Amino acid sequence: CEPSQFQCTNGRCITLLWKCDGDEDCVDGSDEKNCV
Amino acid sequence: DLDTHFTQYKLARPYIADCPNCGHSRCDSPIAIEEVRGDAHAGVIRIQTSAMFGLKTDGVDLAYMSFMNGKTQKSIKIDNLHVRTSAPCSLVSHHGYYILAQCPPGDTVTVGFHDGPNRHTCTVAHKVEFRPVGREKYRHPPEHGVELPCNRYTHKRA
Amino acid sequence: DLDTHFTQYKLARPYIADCPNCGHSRCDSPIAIEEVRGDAHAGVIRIQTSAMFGLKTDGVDLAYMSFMNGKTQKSIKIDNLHVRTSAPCSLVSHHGYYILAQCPPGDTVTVGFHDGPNRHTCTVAHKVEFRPVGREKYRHPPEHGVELPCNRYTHKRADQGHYVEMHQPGLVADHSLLSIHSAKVKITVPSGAQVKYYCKCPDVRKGITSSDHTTTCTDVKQCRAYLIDNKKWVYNSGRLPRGEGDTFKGKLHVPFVPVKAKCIATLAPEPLVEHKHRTLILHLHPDHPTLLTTRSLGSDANPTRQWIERPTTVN
Amino acid sequence: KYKTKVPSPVVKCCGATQCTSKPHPDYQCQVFSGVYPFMWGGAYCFCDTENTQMSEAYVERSEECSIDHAKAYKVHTGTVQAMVNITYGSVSWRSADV
Amino acid sequence: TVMCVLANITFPCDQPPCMPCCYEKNPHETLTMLEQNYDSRAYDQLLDAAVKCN
Amino acid sequence: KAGSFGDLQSRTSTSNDLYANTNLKLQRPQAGIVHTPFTQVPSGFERWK
Amino acid sequence: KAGSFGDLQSRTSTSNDLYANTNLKLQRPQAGIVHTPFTQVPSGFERWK
Ligand SMILES: *[C@@H]1O[C@H](CO)[C@@H](O)[C@H](O)[C@H]1NC(C)=O
Ligand SMILES: *[C@@H]1O[C@H](CO)[C@@H](O)[C@H](O)[C@H]1NC(C)=O
Ligand SMILES: *[C@@H]1O[C@H](CO)[C@@H](O)[C@H](O)[C@H]1NC(C)=O
Ligand SMILES: [Ca+2]
Repeated sequence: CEPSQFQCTNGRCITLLWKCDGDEDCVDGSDEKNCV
Repeated sequence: DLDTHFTQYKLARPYIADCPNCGHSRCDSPIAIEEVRGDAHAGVIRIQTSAMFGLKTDGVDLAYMSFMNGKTQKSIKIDNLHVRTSAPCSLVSHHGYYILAQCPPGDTVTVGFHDGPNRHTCTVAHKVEFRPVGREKYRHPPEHGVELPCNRYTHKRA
Repeated sequence: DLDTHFTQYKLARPYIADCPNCGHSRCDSPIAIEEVRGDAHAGVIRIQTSAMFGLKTDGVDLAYMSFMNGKTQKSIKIDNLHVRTSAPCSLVSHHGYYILAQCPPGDTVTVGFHDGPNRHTCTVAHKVEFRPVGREKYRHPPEHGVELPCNRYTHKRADQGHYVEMHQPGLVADHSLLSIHSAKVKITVPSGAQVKYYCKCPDVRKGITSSDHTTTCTDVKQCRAYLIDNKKWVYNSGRLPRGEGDTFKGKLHVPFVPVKAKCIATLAPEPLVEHKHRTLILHLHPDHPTLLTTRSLGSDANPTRQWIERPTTVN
Repeated sequence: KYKTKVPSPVVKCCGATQCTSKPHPDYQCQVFSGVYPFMWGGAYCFCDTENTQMSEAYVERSEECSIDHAKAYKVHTGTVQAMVNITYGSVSWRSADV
Repeated sequence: TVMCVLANITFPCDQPPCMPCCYEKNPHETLTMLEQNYDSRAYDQLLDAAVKCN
Repeated sequence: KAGSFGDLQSRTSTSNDLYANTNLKLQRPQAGIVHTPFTQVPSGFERWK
Repeated sequence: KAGSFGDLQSRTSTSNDLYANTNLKLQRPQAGIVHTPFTQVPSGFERWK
């Protein structure tokens, strides 16, 4: 993936702004994890 | 999920507005359609209801929906929140007053949520048009082709 | 039933293919539409999906349905298996990969099955058009009228004369079978299936390990692993990766096969016939768009054919 | 009507496979570069840029060909025959092919 | 009489060597048999005899 | 003629060789999904009907 | 004239006598089911409307 883009636990590349926004973009819900 | 995306909605509450058609006649419905705003390309439409989706009186759980059965609010698990224009639509997301649904090109927009026994559905006459992007008109988004710029309602709540 | 038709589908397994839209966005839906074949007349269509119908985990019972939620099969009751083109179609019969329904015309085909906490739908952009048989374009099959030859699909599962090819499922990607144990990667084995591992920790490490193997790789990310299950077959969809040169082929009966049956066509109202010298005046009042073809019986045919929708008069 | 069957592609994860034309009606093959597929499980193999895909498709007869199919014929003169019915004198009607 | 090959075992195509329940002795061998003999004119005779359990 | 009447010409109903001119062209699978996209001329037989 | 404006002609709205020329043919039931199939010219009043 790109350095400016987050990589889920299952390799999928998403935008960093779409992380911890409450909505399970990645199939396994990796973006919303580690959310203090 | 809550930082500001949904916490803001603790102030807003559902209301009971007049619906053009409650299913047999005109009634004040706990879910009143206002401003079905379809201008996106893929057939995605955002419709504004009189019910709070994803808010529960104590706080966010994003599977609950609150609506007014009188002067008294009440929050329930979303039993079947369905949008329908000519065939059932696909509920992309819901937040606060709004629900984002991918819809067939139909002619009347209908929403509805069950409570238990009760149906609580509303229907407005609004033309939903499938707006293909590009130089070929196509009744439904293909599997493959060429990516072209288009305007669509983001499903992020941010 | 229990003859060749359903018994033969013991070798096949469901599979997970890319659906174009399950609800919203692409996905890997257990029930992936492939080859929705609408060419029959009365609106009966057939869909070849990625989830088998009629199997269960051991034996064949029509009410059940087998689908893969991962590397593991899963058999559930047919709870709500709906095909919807523009209005809910009516299921005629579901056998193996195939599902036969009667659909009104429309521009999409979607199939969906529940398991009770999940919806598991898939949609596809296929133009299915109601094809009337005869000379009168009617939108739903009539109650009565005139029988005419008409090609339909059978609702006999019976095995005959056509085939589809199902090969060995190539190595299927999976990463939940990779776990970080101690300071290094660990590949777990499914208790009966090989796993082929490729990790580039920076000198290439390969191998097809049938026991729980630990390699010398630091993080899970740089490893990839694919389980090889050979016990079962899969349809050689264009949506599944094939195992490089391992091009071995198979055959399977297709339950619903086109045949010629009789379909009812509508009868237009009897025209009002009025006579004049050397002229025939026909007042036609059709209820559906209807053909009218005339030809003289002399040397010059003078063939005049036309479609009548509105109530008209022709001389 | 035809049916365009698509054999399952191959993905030579790292490296490239070239393709070989095969005796099939209107066969087509095309190797693509840097695919990087994603499956239900993961990213189907590691090396970002060096992943190809076979993508072969070839067209065959549809199954409905066995039931509905236009047949092309070259028509020649052939023969002419009739059914006639004859009655003569007291003999009743008797019919036969001629 | 038709005749199918299974991995340098010729044999008929109405009885296999796995008669009682072919798909439970060795499934892999069942499918390698039904895939070598793919253009066998008698392939339904092979399938109905490599899928018949008891 | 690439899709007008003769686009699937089979010598008999069960011939092994058949002539097909459908202008089948394959396309790049995009976006990291695995499939075989293809575009080709619609069936000539349907158009004739 | 069986379906252009006069196909029902009742002198008054509640007149027992009635004139009607709907060209009501009566088709045979088919396939061993019980029904009364008829073909009929559509309503002249609808056409007029
Ligand atoms: C002859 O045809 C014309 C054109 O449809 C029509 O207007 C006319 O009424 C016909 N003749 C008679 C006597 O009705
Ligand atoms: C003409 O031949 C037909 C066919 O055999 C026969 O049934 C019929 O009786 C004949 N014509 C008459 C007037 O009887
Ligand atoms: C079959 O048996 C013969 C004799 O034992 C042997 O030479 C041959 O290699 C065998 N076939 C295979 C594929 O090994
Ligand atoms: Ca997110």
